[PDB]
Amino acid sequence: GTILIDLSPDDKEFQSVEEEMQSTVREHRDGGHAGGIFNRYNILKIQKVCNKKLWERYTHRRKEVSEENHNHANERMLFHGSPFVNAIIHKGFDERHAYIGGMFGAGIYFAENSSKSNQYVYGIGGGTGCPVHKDRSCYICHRQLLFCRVTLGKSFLQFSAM
Amino acid sequence: MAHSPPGHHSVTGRPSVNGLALAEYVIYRGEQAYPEYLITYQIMRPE
Ligand SMILES: O=C1Oc2ccccc2C12CCN(c1nc3c(c(=O)[nH]1)CCCC3)CC2
Ligand SMILES: [Zn+2]
Repeated sequence: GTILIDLSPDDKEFQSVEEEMQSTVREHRDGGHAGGIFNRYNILKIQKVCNKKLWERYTHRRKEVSEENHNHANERMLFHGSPFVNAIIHKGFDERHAYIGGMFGAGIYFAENSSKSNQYVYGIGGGTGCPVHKDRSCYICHRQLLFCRVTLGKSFLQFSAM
Repeated sequence: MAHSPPGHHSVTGRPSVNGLALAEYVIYRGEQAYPEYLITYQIMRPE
């Protein structure tokens, strides 16, 4: 059901999404251990994910949540990095994509910092790095992140010690 | 998957020590996110 539409680097939509990626890189307290050492990305491709059944399933839940939160979906665009990105764009998010040991409970996690989600493209803590070179800071292998539409509704604010 | 806190649809995890670290968010239902853009990229070695 899923179709991928390539955006042109000359399209303002491509440039806007790249801008969100580049401008939300930060330094991480692990010195780069998990996601590698870098200040910016080389963006190779940005594709729109089109799936009618997944979108209708998303918008149906969004409507429900909206009606439960003084008519406010509280919808954000947030990054998600994961070894299972191929399963996510074809089948959607579900509990197998949930971080069981996350600081805020077993659920599906998203980041405002693109570089935070980059720490998880090869797994938790960067796993063993890229499959070809076993290098968490690989500058050669291609990585993939998702930039997702996320309905937060009424969000419980939890301050962390990070 | 866990449940969200009662009366809430998600959790906002907000770093309180590193002022430059942005927020992290958790949802507990797959239907509350849509993977809109797939971004293929490399990290670049600092010059
Ligand atoms: O990496 C994984 O390996 C497995 C292996 C099995 C199940 C789930 C996972 C995740 C766990 C956590 N995942 C993730 N966590 C976070 C952020 C993010 O983009 N992805 C950004 C905010 C900080 C937390 C991806 C899926
Ligand atoms: Zn590699």
